Amino acid sequence: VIRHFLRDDDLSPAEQAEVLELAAELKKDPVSRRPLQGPRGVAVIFDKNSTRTRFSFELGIAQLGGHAVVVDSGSTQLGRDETLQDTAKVLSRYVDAIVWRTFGQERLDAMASVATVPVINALSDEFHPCQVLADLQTIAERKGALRGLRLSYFGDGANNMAHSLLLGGVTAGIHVTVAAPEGFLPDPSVRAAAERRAQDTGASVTVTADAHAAAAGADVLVTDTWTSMGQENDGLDRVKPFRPFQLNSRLLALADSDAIVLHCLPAHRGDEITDAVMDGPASAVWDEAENRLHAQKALLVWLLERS
Amino acid sequence: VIRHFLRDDDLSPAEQAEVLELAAELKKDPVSRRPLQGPRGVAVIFDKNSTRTRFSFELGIAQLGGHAVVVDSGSTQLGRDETLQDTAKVLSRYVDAIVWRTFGQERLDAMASVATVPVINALSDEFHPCQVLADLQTIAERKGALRGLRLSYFGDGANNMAHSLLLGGVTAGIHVTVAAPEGFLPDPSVRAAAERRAQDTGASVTVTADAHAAAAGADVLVTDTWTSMGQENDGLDRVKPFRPFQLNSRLLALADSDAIVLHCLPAHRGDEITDAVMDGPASAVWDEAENRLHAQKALLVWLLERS
Amino acid sequence: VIRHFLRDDDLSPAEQAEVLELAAELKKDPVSRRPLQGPRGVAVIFDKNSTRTRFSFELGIAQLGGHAVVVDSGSTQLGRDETLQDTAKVLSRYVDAIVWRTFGQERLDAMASVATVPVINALSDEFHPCQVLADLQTIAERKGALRGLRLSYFGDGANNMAHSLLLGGVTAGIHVTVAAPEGFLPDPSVRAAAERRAQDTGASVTVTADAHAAAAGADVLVTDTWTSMGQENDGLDRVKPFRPFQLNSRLLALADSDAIVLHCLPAHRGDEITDAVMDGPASAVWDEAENRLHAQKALLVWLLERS
Ligand SMILES: CCC[C@H](N)C(=O)O
Ligand SMILES: CCC[C@H](N)C(=O)O
Ligand SMILES: CCC[C@H](N)C(=O)O
Repeated sequence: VIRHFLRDDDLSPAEQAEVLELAAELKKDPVSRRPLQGPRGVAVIFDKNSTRTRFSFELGIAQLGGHAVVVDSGSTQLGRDETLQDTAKVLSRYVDAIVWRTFGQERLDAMASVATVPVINALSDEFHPCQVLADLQTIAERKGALRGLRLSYFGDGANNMAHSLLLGGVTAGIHVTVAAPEGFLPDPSVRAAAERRAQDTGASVTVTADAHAAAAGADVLVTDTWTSMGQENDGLDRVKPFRPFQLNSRLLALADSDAIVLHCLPAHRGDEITDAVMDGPASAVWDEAENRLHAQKALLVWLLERS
Repeated sequence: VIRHFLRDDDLSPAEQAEVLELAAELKKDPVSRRPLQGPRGVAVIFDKNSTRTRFSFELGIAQLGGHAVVVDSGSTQLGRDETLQDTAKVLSRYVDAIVWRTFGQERLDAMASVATVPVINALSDEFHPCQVLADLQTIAERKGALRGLRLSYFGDGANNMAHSLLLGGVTAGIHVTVAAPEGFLPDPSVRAAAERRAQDTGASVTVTADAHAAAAGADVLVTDTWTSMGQENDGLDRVKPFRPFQLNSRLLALADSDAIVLHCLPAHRGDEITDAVMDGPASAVWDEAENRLHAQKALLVWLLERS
Repeated sequence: VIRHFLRDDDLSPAEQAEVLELAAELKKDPVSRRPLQGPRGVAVIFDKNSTRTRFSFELGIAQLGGHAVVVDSGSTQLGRDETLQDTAKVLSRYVDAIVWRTFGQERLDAMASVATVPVINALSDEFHPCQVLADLQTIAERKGALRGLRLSYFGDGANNMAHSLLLGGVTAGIHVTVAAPEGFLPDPSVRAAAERRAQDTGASVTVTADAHAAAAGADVLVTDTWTSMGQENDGLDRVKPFRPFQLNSRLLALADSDAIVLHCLPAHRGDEITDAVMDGPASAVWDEAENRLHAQKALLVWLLERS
């Protein structure tokens, strides 16, 4: 019955494609779709920091005719231990969708399990699915057909972006490669889900510790922070392992000539990515960030007309 | 000139009836009254946690045509000791009403003493009058006439809910009973005010330490947390005295067969209310929370046309 | 191309009069200009506490038909060290202007250097130009023309208000005097720029340690806090030096008989300004606060049609 979006494969390949096509339509006509007219509300809850997600969601919602109630969960009664399920049943009386940036996926599942409106993952510890929709809209407007392109991700292969690039990348027909060192590879379960979905789309999943091989011939190079939110006090050395995986000019010179570079941001310039690459001719980082707005609006128009 | 809503008896019986009738009408047509179109502003200021108050005011104001400016007081100049009177005088220059969730009642009185727009209590240590209007709206849509109903509240009978249920209840013509251990009875001057208001409406006020007597034949049964915001560090055991006052199936079984159960939320499941009661057939808990939206809109409309 | 408002002299004198003429028209017809209709977004970012700037900007954007995204910067990725240039380039994809209350002026220069939308100083350690636009509107509406009035500022002559009164005063043709102890004097390059602007408008700049001589004959007396945000820990006694500079009944008695008193707020009553003055017949303080709303809206309309 009600459609949620907690992870990238919650959209079938055909569904993802309808979303991305609508994304491109909304980018060209931003304020003419008003499913939340009223204004109907949408909850937008943050447990972690945000710039791109906060702005793109709040504005998108307003552009759909609705009203984002944007909160830090700590100042809600979640900070005083109201259960996630009571919260979600309450929010279901006020809003038409619940967008949440959180820690463990289990938290999203708890709310999704009783909510009577779409729950949307605005970033968890294990996935960042709205980002990869914006990533894919950006690749599509630059390259055309998504099916059969090669995309390589570099760095922490166990974080939310690695995971979502895998699931959303194969959902789109894309051969995805994760280049990561050995403490830091995708979760087996996510890798299994990606392989499962790739079978239906013609895609493939490669996981390697050879950055040079991952880069070579690639159509899209992607990276992300070596230390994500939640990982600060994990005690690991998060510099030494990742140095070989830095997205720099040696690396990019191995890719296909028309290759593009993505980074979800915020970037720690000099670490995972260098200035010359980020501010170079291949970077699509600013268009990528912008698409957060157009992609999430499409997602929401699509989820709402199905719920 | 100027009507504030700082505690429940700030409305007369006839006025409360006007507000509740309008609450009913706005539930039916939520966007048909737009007295704040423009948008005009309303200030919504939080010194404490919230989910239901935050969402229902922010959205209810937007559906009245207006725009809520929602802030934690700690990031305003209130956090650098600007006085409450200066703050109120300045806010009366931007917004058409000031909604404030705070501690001592005296702080609301300080703002209401100089403000030139309605000040509205969105919870204080002593009263929670917007909650009780939602309660009454939910009672009325389930049972019809309010006059003559029998309501009992259980638990911490010294808290804002107990005071507000006593005052809003008897204003509605409802026989109110507060059932609580000896060390947590209503403030006697609140209780006296309630007895005075009861003489006008045919209501009554009862304070009891016997839960079973309070449940017997009750039409509505209400409870709330046993540790309110601001009580966390009073050092008292706030489980043991309250156990006999728990709202569970055996207590509920004593009530009228058509009795309903209310809880303002957030609930501590297994303490003041059991899963079995809260999720049972008698529970009006979620309609109650929805009715915050409607009741506060009605309240806003009424106050604005009188100020 | 694109006009920023980082400091008062960013407007030439003809441009400032355009903005203030607009302010007065918008005070009379507040929803008559909708350039942000859509809604288009505007970033409103806080590094420091705020009441007046928060409410005036948020509501004023809404009244121009747009949507303000209001954030404390600690919650954004600025809190996790994303560079200002990256933040600005990203915001430029989402919003139509960036309003920022911050610390060093160089942070605003950093953003404005790469931003493709107008950056607007909602207060920095150096300037507070939007406040002075509201100050000028409130003088104009009480005294008529601005050219050739006498304005005196008292207290910390090196703070952001001293600098804006200097630059925005002379730009309006106002003879500006700063009365401050000798260790608290306007930054030399701000005084120079003010002297240079005064030559084009026929105004003048005076700086003195003599509070009595500064009050004698003044049309406008202005003060501000002795310890601004950010100065709490400089090690200075910030009471003893400024006592001779207190805006009290004695000093007001020296002014022109039709003099007005202004104070940006928040006020530490009993320090820089007394109750008798603040609350007496010369005080234009509440109207001054309200005019933040009208003056910022005009500035936004004006900047947007030129960017
Ligand atoms: C947009 C932030 C993504 C990053 N992997 C994190 O969780 O911090
Ligand atoms: C709505 C919360 C009510 C509770 N008595 C409290 O003040 O915390
Ligand atoms: C509006 C505040 C003005 C003061 N100079 C400060 O910087 O704190």
